[PDB]
Amino acid sequence: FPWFGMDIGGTLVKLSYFEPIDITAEEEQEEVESLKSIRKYLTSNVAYGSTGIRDVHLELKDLTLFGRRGNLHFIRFPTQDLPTFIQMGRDTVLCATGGGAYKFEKDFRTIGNLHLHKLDELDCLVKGLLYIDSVSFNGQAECYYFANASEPERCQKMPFNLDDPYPLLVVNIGSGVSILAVHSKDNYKRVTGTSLGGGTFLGLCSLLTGCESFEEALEMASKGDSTQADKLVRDIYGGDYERFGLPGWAVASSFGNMIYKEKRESVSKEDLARATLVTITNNIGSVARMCAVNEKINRVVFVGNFLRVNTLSMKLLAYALDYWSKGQLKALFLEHEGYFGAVGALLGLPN
Amino acid sequence: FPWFGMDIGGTLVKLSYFEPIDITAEEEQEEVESLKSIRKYLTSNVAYGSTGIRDVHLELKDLTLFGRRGNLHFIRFPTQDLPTFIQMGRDTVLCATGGGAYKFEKDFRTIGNLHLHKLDELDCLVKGLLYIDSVSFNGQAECYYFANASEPERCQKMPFNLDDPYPLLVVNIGSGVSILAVHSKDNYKRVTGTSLGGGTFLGLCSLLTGCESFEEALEMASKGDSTQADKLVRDIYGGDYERFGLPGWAVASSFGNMIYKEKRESVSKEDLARATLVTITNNIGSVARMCAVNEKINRVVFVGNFLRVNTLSMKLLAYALDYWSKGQLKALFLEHEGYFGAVGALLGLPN
Ligand SMILES: Nc1ncnc2c1ncn2[C@@H]1O[C@H](COP(=O)(O)OP(=O)(O)O)[C@@H](O)[C@H]1O
Ligand SMILES: Nc1ncnc2c1ncn2[C@@H]1O[C@H](COP(=O)(O)OP(=O)(O)O)[C@@H](O)[C@H]1O
Ligand SMILES: CCCCCCCNC(=O)CCNC(=O)[C@H](O)C(C)(C)CO
Ligand SMILES: CCCCCCCNC(=O)CCNC(=O)[C@H](O)C(C)(C)CO
Repeated sequence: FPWFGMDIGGTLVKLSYFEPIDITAEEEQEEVESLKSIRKYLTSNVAYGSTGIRDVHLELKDLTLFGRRGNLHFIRFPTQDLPTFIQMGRDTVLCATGGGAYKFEKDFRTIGNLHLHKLDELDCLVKGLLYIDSVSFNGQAECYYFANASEPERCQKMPFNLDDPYPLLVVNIGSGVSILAVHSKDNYKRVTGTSLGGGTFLGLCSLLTGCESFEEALEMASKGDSTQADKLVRDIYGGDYERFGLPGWAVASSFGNMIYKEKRESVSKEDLARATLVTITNNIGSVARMCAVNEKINRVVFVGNFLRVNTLSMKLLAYALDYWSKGQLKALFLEHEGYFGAVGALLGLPN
Repeated sequence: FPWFGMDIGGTLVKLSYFEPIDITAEEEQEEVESLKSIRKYLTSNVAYGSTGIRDVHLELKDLTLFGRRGNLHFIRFPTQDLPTFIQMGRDTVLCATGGGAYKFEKDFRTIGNLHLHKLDELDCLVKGLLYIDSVSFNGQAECYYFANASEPERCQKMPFNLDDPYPLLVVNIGSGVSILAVHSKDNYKRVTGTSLGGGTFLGLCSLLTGCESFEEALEMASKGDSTQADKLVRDIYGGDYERFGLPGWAVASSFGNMIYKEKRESVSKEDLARATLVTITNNIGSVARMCAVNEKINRVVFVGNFLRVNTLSMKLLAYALDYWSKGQLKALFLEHEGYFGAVGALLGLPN
């Protein structure tokens, strides 16, 4: 059977698949036509059905896993569309994590000779993260930060070495947000979380702007000025609030200028998309910053698909952590985005 | 001259005025007609112009302040409308706090023989709070909580004694939010804050629903079901996420069901108003809860006008703190709402 790890989240299904590349002659016969057709379907297409996507650029090549050489592939689709995945399967051991491993268990069981092995969402995240960092992204670093994050003509994505990571704060920004303090490979706690996550960003954006996808929401946002919606400290003070170090440019009240009819009539969709992005991102950064200080952790890794192709949010997080802590905290990011749970699930297979 | 403390905030001006009631005969002559007309205007009307409001129900009677007996009055109006206040004045020592004490300083100076004494916003909050609690609300407690907050047929506003308050966490929810750890009368720090405050509630509500006032936003909210907009843990898991104690009913992603077109078409304005309220309130409660635990403080007092006539938010805060901490934390509230800074300013007069 084929090697999968599946993370069925509240918005997206993440699927990691190990394509073997060391198949001997005696192994190519012994392979059944059903297995050969799944292998070929997966590796010959980068789009599956109407909403499945293979992220070719993330592929890990010539990896050795469980004694075998192969390539590790990364595939996502909407959770919504999982019934089509299951139909395909029925028309193997599946290591499955995320909420949908439980919610859709009965649906997986419609695949006749399928054994579902449920694994914990945050266990898999941490195992996946550490594993991907340990193998590298084809020789390049999996982890990166933004050098000189507080100077935005100078700010640059640069590699960061995670070889002795502990203690690490891990902020997983998906539909919602879990924040973990990882003290060793086997010891971590969920310190806190927030329901104001990626789902809140797109949920509010769609309602405010009429955008119909994540990508369109980011595009509107890129053209927007969040200070049109937001009431700033200088709007209240006429400058800095010196005593408590709040510069005039800091947001006093997110969307707070939208209490005035005149302002609501002059604000653009793009402005509201950007304010939504800024509000959700800064809130998360503010909570992470607080957990870091309280846990005595100076490196904070943000992951999950809220940040996928989202440089606005990543740089804002890097800036916010660096500025407000005067360099004591560093925001870190990982090239494999939101796929760690799926990898972690896959790593559970020999058990 | 008349005794005022004024807190000019990002949304509302709060004005505390001390009406003397022990005026001798030799003092009633010596009083100039201008002073007599301001006194009479203030005390004979409960509405001033089109947007000024006197909160009669909050009046403290027969208070002794600075050697004099009087009644302490509480008055608010939109900051927006401050030019009309100033016109009245010019058409005295003013102790002024909040951001607008700085922003509008030049405007105050148009009142010919006015001395403006600027005081710090959070200094005045703490001084005012402690003072109002120490004098009582006409024999009744200024501070209260919700007894049995986690059982909502049993939940009841009950008086709470603040006679030895320290340490206390103070959450000031106005346009934005400041969170203070108060360790004695003179020693406190601003531990953190959030820009997702009262202004965010009404700002987003107005944009989402077409409501044109705070009160209308609460009224829509009262009729709404926030679980229509919000994606719950049970929507992801099909039940509880047991391992990390997240019951199926907890919000996984605020507004997270609004990523689906079908859902956006079936959701009501009332549902969105309630989801806005729930999202803003729980986020604040979640941050306060975290600061309390980290500061080793078990009483959290929430104040500010976000909570004015807002039992939905107060009970949700009381429930959230009690439930998620298993009784270790108590949410507290204060009868004088958002007026503490204005009182604190007034208390600065003899300096
Ligand atoms: N193609 C996409 N479709 C839907 N959401 C996306 C997409 N790309 C990025 N996102 C963002 O990613 C978030 C989901 O992240 P993910 O880590 O997969 O979490 P979950 O396990 O909750 O699905 C969404 O809330 C959204 O903000
Ligand atoms: N009559 C009102 N007009 C405007 N906002 C109100 C009113 N009543 C309650 N509010 C709420 O009170 C908040 C302002 O609280 P306040 O403590 O006066 O803060 P600030 O000093 O920022 O003005 C608003 O953001 C709103 O949520
Ligand atoms: C004092 C108020 C305290 C309120 C505490 C409840 C806040 N809510 C949360 O932490 C859930 C956030 N969401 C998540 O972690 C994730 O979406 C998962 C559900 C794990 C699925 O990926
Ligand atoms: C790592 C990200 C850290 C981000 C830190 C900035 C967050 N913003 C704030 O705390 C301001 C909230 N607002 C207020 O406190 C009040 O409205 C006042 C401006 C005092 C006027 O009453």
